[PDB]
Amino acid sequence: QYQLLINGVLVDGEGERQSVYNPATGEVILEIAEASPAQVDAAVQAADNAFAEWGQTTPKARAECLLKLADSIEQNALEFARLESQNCGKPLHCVINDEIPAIVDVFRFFAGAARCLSGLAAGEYLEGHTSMIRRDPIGVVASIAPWNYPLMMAAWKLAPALAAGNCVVIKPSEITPLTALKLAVLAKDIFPPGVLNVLFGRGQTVGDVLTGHEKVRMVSLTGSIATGEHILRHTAPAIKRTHMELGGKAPVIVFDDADLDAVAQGVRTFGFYNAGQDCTAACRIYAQRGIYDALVEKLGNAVSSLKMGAPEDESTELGPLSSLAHLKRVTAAVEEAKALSHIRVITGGSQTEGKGYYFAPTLLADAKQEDAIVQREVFGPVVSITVFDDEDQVLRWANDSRYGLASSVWTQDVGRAHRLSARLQYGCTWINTHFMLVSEMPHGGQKQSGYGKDMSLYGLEDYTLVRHIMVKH
Amino acid sequence: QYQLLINGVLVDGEGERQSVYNPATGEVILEIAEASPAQVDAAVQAADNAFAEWGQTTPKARAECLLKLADSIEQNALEFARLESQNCGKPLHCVINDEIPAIVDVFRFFAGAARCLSGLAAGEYLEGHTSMIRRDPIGVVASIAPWNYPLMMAAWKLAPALAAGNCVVIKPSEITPLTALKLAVLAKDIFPPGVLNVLFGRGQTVGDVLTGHEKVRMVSLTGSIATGEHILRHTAPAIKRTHMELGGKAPVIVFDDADLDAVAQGVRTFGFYNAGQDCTAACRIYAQRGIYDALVEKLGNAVSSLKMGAPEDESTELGPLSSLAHLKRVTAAVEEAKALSHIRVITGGSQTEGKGYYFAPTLLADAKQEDAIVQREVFGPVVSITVFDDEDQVLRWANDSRYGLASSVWTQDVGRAHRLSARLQYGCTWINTHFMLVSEMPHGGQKQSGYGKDMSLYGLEDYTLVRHIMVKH
Amino acid sequence: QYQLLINGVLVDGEGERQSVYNPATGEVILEIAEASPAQVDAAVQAADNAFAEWGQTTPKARAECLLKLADSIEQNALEFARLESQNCGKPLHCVINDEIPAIVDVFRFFAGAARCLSGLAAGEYLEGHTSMIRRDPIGVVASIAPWNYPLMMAAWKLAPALAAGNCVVIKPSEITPLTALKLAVLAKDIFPPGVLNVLFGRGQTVGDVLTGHEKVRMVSLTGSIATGEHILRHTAPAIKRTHMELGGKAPVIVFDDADLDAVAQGVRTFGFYNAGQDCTAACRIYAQRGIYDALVEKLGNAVSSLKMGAPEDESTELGPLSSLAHLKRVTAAVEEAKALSHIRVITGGSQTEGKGYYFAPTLLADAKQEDAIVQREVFGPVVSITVFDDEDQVLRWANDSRYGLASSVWTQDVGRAHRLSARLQYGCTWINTHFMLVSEMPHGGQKQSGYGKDMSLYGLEDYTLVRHIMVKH
Amino acid sequence: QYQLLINGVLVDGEGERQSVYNPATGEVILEIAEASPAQVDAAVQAADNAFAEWGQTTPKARAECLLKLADSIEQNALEFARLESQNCGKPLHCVINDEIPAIVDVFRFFAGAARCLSGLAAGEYLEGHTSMIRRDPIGVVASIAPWNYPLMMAAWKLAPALAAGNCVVIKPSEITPLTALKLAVLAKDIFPPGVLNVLFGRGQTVGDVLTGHEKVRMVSLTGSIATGEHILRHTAPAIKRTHMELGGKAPVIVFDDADLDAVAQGVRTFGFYNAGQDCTAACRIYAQRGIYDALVEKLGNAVSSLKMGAPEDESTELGPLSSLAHLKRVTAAVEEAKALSHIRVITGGSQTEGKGYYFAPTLLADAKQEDAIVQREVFGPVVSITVFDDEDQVLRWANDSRYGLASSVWTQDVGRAHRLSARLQYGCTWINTHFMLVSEMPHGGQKQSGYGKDMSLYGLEDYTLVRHIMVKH
Repeated sequence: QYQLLINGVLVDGEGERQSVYNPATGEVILEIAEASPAQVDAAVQAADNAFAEWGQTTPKARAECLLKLADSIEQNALEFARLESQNCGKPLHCVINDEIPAIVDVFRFFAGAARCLSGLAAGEYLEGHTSMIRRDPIGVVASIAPWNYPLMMAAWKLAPALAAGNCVVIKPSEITPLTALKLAVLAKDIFPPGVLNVLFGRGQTVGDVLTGHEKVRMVSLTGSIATGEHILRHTAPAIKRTHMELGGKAPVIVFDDADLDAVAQGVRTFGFYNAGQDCTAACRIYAQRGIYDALVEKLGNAVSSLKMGAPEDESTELGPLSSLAHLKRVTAAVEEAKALSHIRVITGGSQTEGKGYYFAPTLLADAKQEDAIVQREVFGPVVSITVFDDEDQVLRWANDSRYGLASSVWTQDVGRAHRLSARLQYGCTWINTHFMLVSEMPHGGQKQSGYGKDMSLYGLEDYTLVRHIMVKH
Repeated sequence: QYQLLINGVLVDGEGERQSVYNPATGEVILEIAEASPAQVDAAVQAADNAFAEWGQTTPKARAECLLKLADSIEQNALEFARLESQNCGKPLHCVINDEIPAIVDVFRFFAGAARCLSGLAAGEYLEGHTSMIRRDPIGVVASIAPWNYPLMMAAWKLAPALAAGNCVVIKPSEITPLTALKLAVLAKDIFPPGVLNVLFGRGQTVGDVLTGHEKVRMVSLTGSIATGEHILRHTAPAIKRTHMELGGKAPVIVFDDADLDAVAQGVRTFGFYNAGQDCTAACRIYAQRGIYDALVEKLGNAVSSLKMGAPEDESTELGPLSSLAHLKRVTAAVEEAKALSHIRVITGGSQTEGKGYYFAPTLLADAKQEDAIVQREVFGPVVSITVFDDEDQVLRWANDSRYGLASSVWTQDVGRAHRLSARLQYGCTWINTHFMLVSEMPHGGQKQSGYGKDMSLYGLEDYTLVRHIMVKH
Repeated sequence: QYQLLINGVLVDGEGERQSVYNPATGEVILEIAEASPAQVDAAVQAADNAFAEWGQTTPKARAECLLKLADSIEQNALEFARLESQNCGKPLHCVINDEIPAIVDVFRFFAGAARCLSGLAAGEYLEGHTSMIRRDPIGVVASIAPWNYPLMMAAWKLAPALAAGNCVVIKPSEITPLTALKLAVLAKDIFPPGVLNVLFGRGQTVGDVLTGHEKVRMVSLTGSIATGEHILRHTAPAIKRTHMELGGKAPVIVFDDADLDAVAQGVRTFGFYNAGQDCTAACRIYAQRGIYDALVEKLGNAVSSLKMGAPEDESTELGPLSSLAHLKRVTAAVEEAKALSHIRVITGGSQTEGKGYYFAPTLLADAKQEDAIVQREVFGPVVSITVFDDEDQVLRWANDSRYGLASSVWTQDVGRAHRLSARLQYGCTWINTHFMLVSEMPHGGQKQSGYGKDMSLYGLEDYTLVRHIMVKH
Repeated sequence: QYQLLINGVLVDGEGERQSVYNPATGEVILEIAEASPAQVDAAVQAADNAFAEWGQTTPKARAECLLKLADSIEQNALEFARLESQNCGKPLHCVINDEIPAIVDVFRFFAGAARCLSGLAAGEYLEGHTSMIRRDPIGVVASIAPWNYPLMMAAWKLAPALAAGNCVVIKPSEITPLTALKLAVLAKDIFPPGVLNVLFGRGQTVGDVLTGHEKVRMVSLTGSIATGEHILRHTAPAIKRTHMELGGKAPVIVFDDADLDAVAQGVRTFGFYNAGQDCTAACRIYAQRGIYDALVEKLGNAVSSLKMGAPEDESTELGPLSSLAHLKRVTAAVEEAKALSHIRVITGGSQTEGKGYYFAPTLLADAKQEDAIVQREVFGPVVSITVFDDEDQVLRWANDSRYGLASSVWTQDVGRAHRLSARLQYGCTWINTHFMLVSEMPHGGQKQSGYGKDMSLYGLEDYTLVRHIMVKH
């Protein structure tokens, strides 16, 4: 049975047993005991005590811990890949080739970034007084990881927090805790006792006790708009600082000018990768009238060829949805779309028969801007196509969204590419590609998609405190 | 009869009439009509529409507007000084010499800062893809100004917001709206219609309608922990980004090693400036045992010599408190302190007889760490002194606070000065001085004092959105 | 008689009288007395003494001087425009509309930039030691301005130097000293005595005494490769730090994909602006085979329509060359090109008959990569066109150059635009435009075009000294 | 016999055989064949060809090479330590504990720094044009390493150059080539053929051919003012960009206020570390009158106790000088000092009898500001003490120096510490310590000590080219 990491020691949860499912088979993998309210407190106390020493360590010392942690993960790559695949339904080959190396890279990046923090020039801004600017750690940080990319999001939250010199108490999703608890075993001795704490449990029993704790200085979350609203109004009286990543409905803007085959191949991969359970998924397509019909046919052929199957089988391209509950939300969202007279189901449409939580790759055409399928996030293997005419029009539509995380523009015109990317209200804009992320570049939303960034130097800065020290001569 | 600025036009408030008092005489200066819920909506709509054009302006164009605005204020310095003094009770000479030039400087600083935003090096972080980082405006910004420094805090909120390319809807405190409404008349033509909107009203009628509006992307506030908690839980479902400045209880740590006369003179000025109605006020003193008694006597002499009087009279050093309601809170806080048997009233103690809301400069000695007078913010002309022994001890006490805005250390030891300033959990730490602020350096709290900064390049960055654009070759 | 500015006082040069010509009429405007070797020494001594006080001023204080200087220039815009036009032959309307506002903007930009210098985060990089980074002024700076943009280059050298907190001794070109000496009269009282020193004379008598002086810490130059080599080997034993701007042969790469009319209009303006006497002039064109012939015809029509005439006449588009000596160099360079059998003269060709130093706008086609007309800088109203086939080919040719200042690529392909701009070895690369400069962005060469940059924060950083201060706890 | 690294292959030098000495025994260790002029050309050609591919690699790819190189050095720590100690005379324990880990850290630091380069925010600085800033590699870099810290300076030159994406051709000092040639064997396969080239030979035969080569874009040097003047005037016609590190005479300013025992211990270590053969050596002491006599006695006791002996013996604190030629320069410099009637020899004085190039740790007191022993660098185990009275006085003396690399101030006054460190004209100023360097912080001189920095992000920036790309919409 997997254990919890509290103050450098592995312990069994004193809370209620919770069952962890295998989304590909619908069967229960294991049963893990949650953290009790007293253990959540114990974890925060451990972090609070550890901070006095850990917050004074040099960036060099911290970089060395992160590099050591990265090595541990890389050496255990295969094991993490099997767990992540078994617990999430992600095709095994994708985890081994894409995710694990990305995770390893994230730690290495932050190890380096920890020693490169920006400041302002120290000097005499006021006659006879030397001012300087330092970036100190915040203190105790509570991290809540989502279920779509369990280990990767854990990395996105641990790396910058630890690099900045904070103590962390992280809770993975109750749906997907395996990789996080495995990491806890390896990282146990890498950091001083209390610096890293890994808990387990539901957002109602463990999550709320953790985020509401008086000694937690910052709460970084990744989830849906629903679970994000809950935490932001729960931590409001304490005036805690937050870091929000709350999904998105990434628009894919295609002009007549675009390479249709490249768009089709891109949407085939990026709109259905990880069963479309991704905040940056290419799920909302705006196709210009001229190429609309041609693109719809190409997408139809590309999407319908996606092979669904066993995650451990090399040929499998599409896995199942994370849980029974999520399968129901996706089904409902697709049914509302089919109910609309003008919506054409090009391929897929409903959930497939079998043990797992599989849902057929769906392509919905002739969708209109006002439709729910275009406005609300589905977070499943569903893609919609909407026709448009001019730039001004598509730009207004893209920007008239509650979301603002990622987007892509497909066009060959240099002028148009830069003109739109400058005006889109999305934290990220790809041109003639989509879904590509790198450790050096920031990833974060705008509007209801949240605030604060993952990865890059900006990601590290969110876990620091700018401080002004002024000495009088 | 002052008007509101909505979409480049001056209009009369359709809401209820509200009376504005002169704290020095206790008399009503004027009666101003509040903004109606429809006008608050009209103001936000005006800003939202203006953003399409304003967000695309060059930093150069924006810098020119700010420089032009700064000139307007400087040319009307004397008029603003009289209004600010009449409405706040601030000694006139202090407003003319300290505040107005500071306000003018803030605009000039941001005018320059607008053209110096940081980014990451553009390049190929991923083979065959050029990534670049841009800092774009957030959109519509709602600013709520406090009553202690009406025009200055207005500047602290308008300058960075406008420099970053946002559209602002600002509401000054109902207690002190004169300077803001005066600024509205001058800035009317400097910015395009809708870019700058100035409203008026109570936090319950106007403030809540403004901060809760769906089109407001960001809310920047400066006030108490009470009004801050209210707004943060009100905007929580919309997942809006905030900028909080929520007061503080600035500690003044004095070692045996310190220059006692310099401390006394400093506390005389900085602990009672603006009637102690300042977040950075030197109000909580920790004096080391060796020099404790000597410092208490020096402070007694320094504080009791503060001349209270008419704001327009050149000799006046201390003005009244902002309002009748605040006079009552300060009186209550001081009475609770006097009730404690161990507290010694060195000077002052209670409110002075007369028309205005004057309160005598109070010095409370022998206060203990656990006392309410040391833990809770008084935000009045009240200073407490607590004895201490070692650094470790005073450091724990200073850090065991809900507040984290400013602090000062008075000592001659180079080692000690740097050792403590590195470990204090305050956004700002002065050494052998206190209260000194400069436009280039950041000012912002930690913990319950808030997050986000006023002034400096960091102040401007809080009003921008980091965006990652990636072009595939 | 124009005077020199030494130690806050205006004085007559003790050196030999030098005549200043009007390039449009070939007549002498005035006669100015050069600075004597003793006065050059006096100027450097004045700067050296003034540095003790000036180097300690706050960035705010310096920003205020620059803003005040900018106002003075803007208020005297028309007068400077007439002098610059009379002394350089530049069409008056271009000076009033383009140059003066640019100059004013440069000062304003640096006034703001002075308060935004970058540093690294202060902190404990070594246990028990606080490290911080400050940017201090270099000391006494000697600036040598060129003759093509007398007042603008003066601004490019004075603004960052003064903003950084240095004391400057500037010498404009003996050919064009009017605007600089006029500026000296206005700036006289803006800066403390000795902070700004304006001298006059030939590079042999005044320039060498100034650049070789023991108290000059840095020398910033803008001129030809010849005058640059002379100064770099003259200051070599003193190990002085330099800032070089040594011309360039900006390539204009045009693909089949490009908008030919936009290229023609661009080359018409940017290849002949200021009589082609500009380091960034679009003088070397590489046209892809597909559009070669069509572009040559369009350029022929565009270039031949350029109206040459009196600088004060509104319709004049092309002025004369700076001096008789330069007219001879340009004539010689063009004659060597005509001598080559394969070179086709599309338009212009030789110097025009008349009093001024006018040279007809020349377009030379069928030029080959190895030709002298393509390799060496002409710095006149001459443009060459070379045919090319692939990207790899044109990229090798563009990079196989001693120069590396500016360049432009004309194409509609997003991929190509970014792929080439990433690989070009030029300090600047424009896409579908050319010659556009802004105060916020850096301008500086690579290879023999020099090192160090003009404008932007990078321009200011070149006049500062990064210093590491480390305090042991 | 050690080989050269040219285009990924190890080859024997075709030049004349040169003997490498063991400074501790005065005996010849080995005889190595120099690189022939044709091989130096072959090395540069190899680098030039390799640049096309290497300059396009991602910062991630480069970081991975540096991390891999760092591992190789760390795994071979002991071997490098023995070679460095045998070839330089450095006590073995110092190399194992101080140098090797520092070298390893430098590579790791730059591996991280390579992915964190600064730029300016991309955006529209000019209406309808997107500007962005990229930092591209310079091209082929020629590095000349000094003899004092052979492997460390090699690291200081290779790490940033390679991290920035340049191709390097490095030549260690002919006196100390062992560690560099050993590194060549290990790094052979880590980088693509031609990216890293290691040559060997005298500055006259190999050095001049390398630095004068037409394809070398940048030359980074570390040596004396003599060898620096030679290279700067040799590369002057090519207008190559340089990076100079030319020694220094680090002042140690001690006030009455200082901890004399801490100063004595500091000077004992830092003034004689590596036999005083260091640019940052605490060799020039200014002691305030009050503590002058007391400090001279303490230094006398501290210096005379330094144990000289075999480098491989654990107890050895002081090693010999690098070569017979340098032993002669040091002896001459000390003899000129002894000749002065006012100079008191407290300890040491002359060279010790024995096989090696040992020189006794010398302390010269009562030295005056004008004396040659205080003005010129000795670069040996020699320390001078000068008395002073006021700050203004000592500040003028410290700044009236041709050197400007490092310095230290010993005082307990916070005001004084910051007031002096702000005004010292040295690239580095330590307070109550000396000689401490960290990878994150810059190390570089001012005035005749050179320009450009080693270590930190600034160190990496010197090997990049800021480029402005502007796309028109």
